[PDB]
Amino acid sequence: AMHPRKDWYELTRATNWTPSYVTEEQLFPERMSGHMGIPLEKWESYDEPYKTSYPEYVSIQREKDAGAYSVKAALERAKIYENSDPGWISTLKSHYGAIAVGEYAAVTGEGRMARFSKAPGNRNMATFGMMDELRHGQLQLFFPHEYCKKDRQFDWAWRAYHSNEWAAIAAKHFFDDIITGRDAISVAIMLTFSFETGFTNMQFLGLAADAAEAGDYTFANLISSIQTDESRHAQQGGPALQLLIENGKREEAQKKVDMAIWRAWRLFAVLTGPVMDYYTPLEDRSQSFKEFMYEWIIGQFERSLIDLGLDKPWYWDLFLKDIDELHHSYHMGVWYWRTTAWWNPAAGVTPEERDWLEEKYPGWNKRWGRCWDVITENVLNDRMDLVSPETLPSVCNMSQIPLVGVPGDDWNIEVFSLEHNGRLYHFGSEVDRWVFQQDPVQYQNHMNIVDRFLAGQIQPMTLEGALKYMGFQSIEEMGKDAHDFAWADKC
Amino acid sequence: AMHPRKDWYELTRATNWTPSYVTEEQLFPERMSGHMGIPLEKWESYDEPYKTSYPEYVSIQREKDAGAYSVKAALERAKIYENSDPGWISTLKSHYGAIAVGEYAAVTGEGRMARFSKAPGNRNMATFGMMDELRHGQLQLFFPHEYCKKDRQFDWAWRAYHSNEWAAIAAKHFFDDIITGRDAISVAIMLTFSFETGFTNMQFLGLAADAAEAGDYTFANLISSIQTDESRHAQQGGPALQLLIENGKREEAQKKVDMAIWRAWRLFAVLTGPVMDYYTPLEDRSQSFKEFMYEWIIGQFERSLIDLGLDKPWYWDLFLKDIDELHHSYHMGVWYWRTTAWWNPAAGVTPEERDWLEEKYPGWNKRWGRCWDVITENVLNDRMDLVSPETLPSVCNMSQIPLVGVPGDDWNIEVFSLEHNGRLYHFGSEVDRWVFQQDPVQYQNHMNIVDRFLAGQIQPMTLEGALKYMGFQSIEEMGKDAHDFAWADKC
Amino acid sequence: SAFPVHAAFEKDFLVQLVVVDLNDSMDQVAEKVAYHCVNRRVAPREGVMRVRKHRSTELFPRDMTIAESGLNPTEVIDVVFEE
Amino acid sequence: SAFPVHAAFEKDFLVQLVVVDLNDSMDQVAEKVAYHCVNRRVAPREGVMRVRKHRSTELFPRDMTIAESGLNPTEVIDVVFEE
Amino acid sequence: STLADQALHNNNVGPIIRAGDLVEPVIETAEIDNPGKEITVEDRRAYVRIAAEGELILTRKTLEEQLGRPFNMQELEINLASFAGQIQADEDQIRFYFDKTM
Amino acid sequence: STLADQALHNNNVGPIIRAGDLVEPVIETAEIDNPGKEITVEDRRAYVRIAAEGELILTRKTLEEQLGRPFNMQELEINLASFAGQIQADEDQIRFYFDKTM
Amino acid sequence: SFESKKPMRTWSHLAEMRKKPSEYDIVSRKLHYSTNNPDSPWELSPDSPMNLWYKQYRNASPLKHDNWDAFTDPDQLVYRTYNLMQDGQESYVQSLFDQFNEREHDQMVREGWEHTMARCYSPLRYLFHCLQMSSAYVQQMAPASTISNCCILQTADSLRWLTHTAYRTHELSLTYPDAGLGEHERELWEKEPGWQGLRELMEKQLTAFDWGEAFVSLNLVVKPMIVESIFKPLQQQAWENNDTLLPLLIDSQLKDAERHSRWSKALVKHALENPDNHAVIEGWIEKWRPLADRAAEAYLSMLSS
Amino acid sequence: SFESKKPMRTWSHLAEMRKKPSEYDIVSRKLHYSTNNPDSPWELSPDSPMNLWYKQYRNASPLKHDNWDAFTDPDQLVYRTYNLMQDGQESYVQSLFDQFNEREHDQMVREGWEHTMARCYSPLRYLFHCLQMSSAYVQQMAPASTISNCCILQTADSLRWLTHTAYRTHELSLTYPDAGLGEHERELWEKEPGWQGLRELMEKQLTAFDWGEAFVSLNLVVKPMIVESIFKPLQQQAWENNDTLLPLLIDSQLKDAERHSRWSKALVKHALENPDNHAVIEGWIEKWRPLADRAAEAYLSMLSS
Ligand SMILES: Cc1ccc(O)cc1
Ligand SMILES: Cc1ccc(O)cc1
Ligand SMILES: Cc1ccc(O)cc1
Ligand SMILES: Cc1ccc(O)cc1
Ligand SMILES: [Fe+3]
Ligand SMILES: [Fe+3]
Ligand SMILES: [Fe+3]
Ligand SMILES: [Fe+3]
Repeated sequence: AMHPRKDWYELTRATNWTPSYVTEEQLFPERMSGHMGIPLEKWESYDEPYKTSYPEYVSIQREKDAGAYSVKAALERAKIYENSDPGWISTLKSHYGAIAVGEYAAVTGEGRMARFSKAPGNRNMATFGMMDELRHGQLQLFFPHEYCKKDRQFDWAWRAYHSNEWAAIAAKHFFDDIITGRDAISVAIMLTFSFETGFTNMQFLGLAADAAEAGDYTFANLISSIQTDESRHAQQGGPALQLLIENGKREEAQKKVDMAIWRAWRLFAVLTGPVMDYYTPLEDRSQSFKEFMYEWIIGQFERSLIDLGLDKPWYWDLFLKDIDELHHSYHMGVWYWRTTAWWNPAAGVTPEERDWLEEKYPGWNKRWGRCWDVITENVLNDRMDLVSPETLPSVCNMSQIPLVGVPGDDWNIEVFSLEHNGRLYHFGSEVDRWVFQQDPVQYQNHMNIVDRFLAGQIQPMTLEGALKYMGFQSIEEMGKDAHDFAWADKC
Repeated sequence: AMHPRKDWYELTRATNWTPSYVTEEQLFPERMSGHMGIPLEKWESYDEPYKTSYPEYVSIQREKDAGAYSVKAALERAKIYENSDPGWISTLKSHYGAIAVGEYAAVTGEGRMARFSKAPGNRNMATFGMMDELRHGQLQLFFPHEYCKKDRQFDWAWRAYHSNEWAAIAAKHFFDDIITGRDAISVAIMLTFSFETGFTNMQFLGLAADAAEAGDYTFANLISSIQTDESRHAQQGGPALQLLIENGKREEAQKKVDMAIWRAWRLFAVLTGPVMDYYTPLEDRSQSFKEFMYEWIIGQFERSLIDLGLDKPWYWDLFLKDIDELHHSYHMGVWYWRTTAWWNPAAGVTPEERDWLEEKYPGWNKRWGRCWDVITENVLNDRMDLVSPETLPSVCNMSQIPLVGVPGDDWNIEVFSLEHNGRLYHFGSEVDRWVFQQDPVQYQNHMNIVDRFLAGQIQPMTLEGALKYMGFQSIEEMGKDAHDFAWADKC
Repeated sequence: SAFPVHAAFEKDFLVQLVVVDLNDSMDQVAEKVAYHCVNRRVAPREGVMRVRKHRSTELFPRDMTIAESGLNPTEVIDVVFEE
Repeated sequence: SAFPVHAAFEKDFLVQLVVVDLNDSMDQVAEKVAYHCVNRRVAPREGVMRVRKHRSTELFPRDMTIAESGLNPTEVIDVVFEE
Repeated sequence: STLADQALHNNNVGPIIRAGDLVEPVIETAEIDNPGKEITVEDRRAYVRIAAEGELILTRKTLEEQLGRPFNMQELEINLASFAGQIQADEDQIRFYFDKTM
Repeated sequence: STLADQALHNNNVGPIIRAGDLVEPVIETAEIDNPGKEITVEDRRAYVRIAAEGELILTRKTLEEQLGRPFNMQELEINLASFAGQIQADEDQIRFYFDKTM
Repeated sequence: SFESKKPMRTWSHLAEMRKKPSEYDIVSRKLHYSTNNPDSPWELSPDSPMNLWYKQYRNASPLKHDNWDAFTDPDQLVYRTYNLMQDGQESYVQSLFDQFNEREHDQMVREGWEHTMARCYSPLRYLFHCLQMSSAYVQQMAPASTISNCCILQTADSLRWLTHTAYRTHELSLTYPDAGLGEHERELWEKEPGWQGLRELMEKQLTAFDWGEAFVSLNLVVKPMIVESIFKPLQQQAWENNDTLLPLLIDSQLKDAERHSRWSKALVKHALENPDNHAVIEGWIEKWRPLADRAAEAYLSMLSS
Repeated sequence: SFESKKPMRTWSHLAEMRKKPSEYDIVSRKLHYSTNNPDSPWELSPDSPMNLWYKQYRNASPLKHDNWDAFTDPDQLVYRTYNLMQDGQESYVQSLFDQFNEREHDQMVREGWEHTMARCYSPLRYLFHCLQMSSAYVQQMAPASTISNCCILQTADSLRWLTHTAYRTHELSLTYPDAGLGEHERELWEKEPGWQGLRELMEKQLTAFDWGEAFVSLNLVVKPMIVESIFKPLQQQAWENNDTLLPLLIDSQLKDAERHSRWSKALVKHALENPDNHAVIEGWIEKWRPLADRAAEAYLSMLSS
């Protein structure tokens, strides 16, 4: 006979002890552990709600992978690359580039907890977490690898995080802030709770819905399998938060959640927003970006956050306004400066699409539509020089994404600036400035790409110079309109 | 360390012994064993070229199934049933109905060898063969089962072999003759060599090619996985044949191969022929039926048969002529009498399709085209009574398939009749008559469906009476034109 | 008096069961067979329909009956047009 | 004499880096910014372009130079049309 | 923000099951193991969002019966892509639930 | 029958690999392990027919290198949907071959 | 006139179940169409040789039930789940083989044990193959697919045991090359007195062609005897001779053996719904028990020598 | 000007290999972007706390090589193949647990063995968790992804051993409920002299933050000591006390242990391409060996009592 896990599980996490040969603080240094002075004994209350054990883990993960790879193998000849809308192909390129090596970085966040968390259950669940993120990094390198021979842009599944391309810098600045750059408890709160229970569902399940509509089952099956692991290891954050609250650290906990959610939001707005509302073919848009946000972030995540005893973020109303507006401007920017992306942005403004956008975002045509009108006119008149930039966008010193606002009939744009230690910083929102002010030592000497350009670090100081600095190794790699402006034939 | 299979394999088949308590003939009765008087000692030379061992088998078959089921699960929502051409859906219905329970019957053929073959290697490979056919029967019931809730015709995946429907009788008469109705050596030659190395490739790989073109990867993946098992257990026949030849039984061996190939041919002509050249949408026809025949039967199978030391069948030239002609008539018949099928035959005679048929079979329009002209005219003039039959077709006393010929400009039809034991039999070819004459005790008192109709076994003696006798339990189950004559809109 | 035969009609693609009468003339037999073929799969045409034993060269007389023909039930006949 | 500013043009969707000259008049600044906006993402229009510090109410005089303005490099300005 | 307020003020809990062989069985299980609760289902093709008010239980025994093959509770992880509510899980069942009522 | 005669008089041997992860590696392996033989490939999407004249060998060592992951010869059965020629197989390699020359 | 019916949630023969059909029900039940027509099991001449065989040895068996198809494997195994289970057990055994070989287990057995293995263990490949052949016969003759499926898996298990024995015979011969291991088993099976009761038993059992008698003699008489008189005594002998591998191996084989006994006992329970069947089954058990007992006694005498 | 290039058959960093890239190469190599910028490992302020940590404890390690990324796991394990391997080994162990429990193995051990297990075996969960924590630290600090991957799998293996120990501690307590099994291990780890050398060793090792020193002390000093002085002596003691399960269990754990030693030794070989590294590695081994030796001696004295 075998004894049920419930009977022996406690012994697997009975691993705290009282140090005698070094001090508790030497063993768990605050800068790495983030225990906020809460003594070892209090951490033994930590109780992970989504448990597993080693023999169950290897058996189940074996099954998960067999499925993912079997489906990929069975569909190699489904002509996805050849027959898919180019906007869908760009969605794949964007995803793998933005995600693959970041998953591998998350191994480090999990490792930080496995070594430095004072909670024994956390250290064990973080060990499975290390393994999960290893899986995710390896899957998301293996899957796009077969397309290298088709398209140099797929090289960026591996190359992106090794580059200074603007979006890769935005990704690294975020992940290095919430995953690899902070103590174990900060990781538990910012990565496992805020990012992994909050936002990743948008990219790994929301996008899976669009993938299924688009007929890309290899991809939909892959990312939904990945999320099954996320759903387990993300459950490390809640018990940490509850423990902090019980131990008089609610204010500190709340601030970390608020910071992480906002930082994640700005990144998802530039990555997932354009994909869901513009790149994905209209027929395959299961819901709009905003609709998915209301499902996943408001309906599910925010409700869970309240249930655990935290408060809605201070910036709630600003966040709601942003969901209506931000990604439309981010999309416009990514497309106008497409040559700096490693994917081919689709404009997504054919009349049929503009009607959809108007339905999903009343007033769209009188705002972003005004700029797209000018662009469309230029395209129809073959004035192609007017659809490519001759200067740099101004960039947020927090998110590393350009500073945008609402264009058109009710134009409104605001930059939030800050003098600090003899330097002038610029932020794309009140919250981004607030994030900086929460922890200036984390950020103060970081230089964004525009800062570097102005300081003489990018030579020559030209578009070509910047493109080389960003790591583009050939002309084919630079982004172009997904459809080579064929969409104009609809206008 | 583990010792390589080659070092211990011989002991797994060192299982012949000299009986002392019963006689060799009592232990291996000729009627069940078919050893043709060849003594036990000679059978120990039998050497299966495609070996496996129990631990390898369970491990590899576990992997095969994980793939088949994972793909099915991942593609449930691909809208195959909803979005596929109805001709493709009928192809699925035909396949599962004709095949699923026949696979399960093949377990019995393998079992007959596992018990009654005098060759120890054969008895072991037949044991894996029993397991393989169990797999195939279960897969091909499980897969269509989900469509029961969609369409009563999918019930026939299970029901067909329990019915007296004309095609089910043709299938059972064939399988009961080559699989379940003969001694172990006959099974080795007729089933594993002739049917399983010869013809099944047409239905499980040729059809898989069309399935892949049609975008049905669940099905293509399934049947190609099934064929990987076939490729192993079918290798029991060759060594049997070689042993018979070495032991002075070439003539007997050759006759069995000749009989089995012809019997298989007539069945595949009525099942696979219409599927490949008419039901499968034109855009998805990887090759024509004849082209697939020349690849699989002539180029591969017949060349292998010669290599093993057998001769081309006596009826070679007749067979080649049949490949050009037979399935076109079988298709016409199955379609005209569609109401007696459990699938919905597609006519497949739109002008674009007729051009393809003319290209693949020069002279088609002056032959079958002449009848399809009359039918098409009737459809375009709403004379629907003229597109449904008011009598029975005459049926072959061997194949159980109606008696056909070449229609149109160079009309030629021949029935091959035979008086035997006070009864008049009719055959659709010289070879079918020859098969009967090879072993009349196997066939002589069998009554085909028309024989039963004339003898008063089918009451009432009407179309409706026959349809009830054939096991149709509701009106929705009876076959109709796949497209509800929508193809006429192309004419 | 029912008399089943199997009949192949000229230019059709198959042989069918057709039940005729012991006392039917070959002219009537031909019409009963034609019913299941002409304007279904075979174009109508001018000419006189004749009956012969399957693959035979001799045509039965038009006025001859099934009884007078010597045909046995379930034997095969062709229905063809005069050359 | 190069003088980098970050400029938001009226009805555009973003703020851009525009390098002007220490001695440029606000009229010239506005033209250098307009270059990267009008007929690209912003419809051309009648009226006089003015420059103000970002979100400020006061407009710089048309003839005033960047040097005379007191602006610091990398500060944010808006370019707008007279109400 | 009316829209946002209404979206937040829900008490929906339950599994999000990815496309595959567990979708139908989990829906049926939710219905059977929570009698007198309305089960809601939102189909997004790649996943299905299954919910009840306040609490939703899935038992191993019921899921095994609806799936039609031997099943251990932990295997649900193969197809449990996300969930709404807090989770309490053991070898016999999984419970999705909220402590608060909004 | 000219067509039929020509189709029969071939000496083509080799594996038919079903669609999946073994297709490219087996083609490459056929090329490497049979130097000085022309390898022919017919792509039918659901399967690929790979052939050489008279004899075609696939070694476990080469296939493992071309596949890029640990591989035992018997595993080829997962993807070997059919084959032309007679077969001789062991833990180190598979040989497809004919005794006769047509 | 025909009636209009709507789609069923499952096969027509299962549509009347209260429960949702399991994987096992869907793929296992009512697959022998050869039982539909009593005059013609197979779709051939009613007096074809195989039709005559089935009419005599299946249809006319004194073991009778009006609904054999309702039989249910208590384990409800299908091909898929059998392979999952057995890949588990077989991976375990193969791991034992690997580890015990690394530790040179065979060198450490008691003096002379290799000779006992050569005489009493290695020729088991013959006995197990007889079980394999016999199981295949019950498969092909049984009157329900759910019964035949249990027999298929049992045929596979018999080959599993045969293969274990072959592997270990060869492996033992590597340490003890002068004991006749892998060389003399046919001679022992044919001529050694301790094997003759078993050989007579199996040769006679293999010629019991009535499906019911085949099932009873095989599964209710022979196989239980092998558990009691061969498997368990070998474990005891192994323990006394410092062979620690054999008992673990036999424990794995005994799991298969108990499974065969479970389905058999379930078939008996099904059969006994017909009161007439008790005397038939009891009669067959009484007929074969003496042969089984003599086989066991001869074997045990040999193992004790 | 830019140049036009065609698609590569693999990642740009692997395009120069002669061989076709393996699964391992594709998914494992050159993934630490944090080593690209020596002044700013992470994409933050160059003097952010974690940047200062990495600059000190990774970049400034006296263990130096100009191409750590070229390191290759000799086993070339990836996540997929690790799970295949370990599901195999872990299924085997779980089968052993099941079978030995069925046979009531624990009731048959020598008098008093449960007390030896309680004192010398069950508190191993603390030691194994220390190995798990320590392995995770080497993972996060190592300067190449191929090195970190070996550490991830080693962290997982440490938890595997911890879990074995937890399971068996609980299981043994069911037969011997009055030996303190599952109750007193923290007390023993903290206060029992035989555990104090190991505890001092691990507390000190866990505060060696230089990546190179962490690796050497853990994998070249501590872990080999555990094999020689804990694992193998426990097997010997088990044999003397009729515990036949523990030696088989430890044999499975030793497979993991040898794998950790294999990659470690391969890393040393890579590191030694730089002549300067021999003195650095040797210096660290000499520094930690005394602690490791005292830990072993204290443990062995306890096991012998
Ligand atoms: C980039 C990333 C990291 C972790 C994760 O769970 C998802 C995505
Ligand atoms: C019906 C059938 C039987 C055996 C086989 O291998 C394929 C099909
Ligand atoms: C699905 C599940 C089952 C058990 C458990 O502990 C966690 C999750
Ligand atoms: C593919 C293969 C390998 C070995 C063998 O024995 C048979 C087939
Ligand atoms: Fe992840
Ligand atoms: Fe994650
Ligand atoms: Fe089959
Ligand atoms: Fe087969």
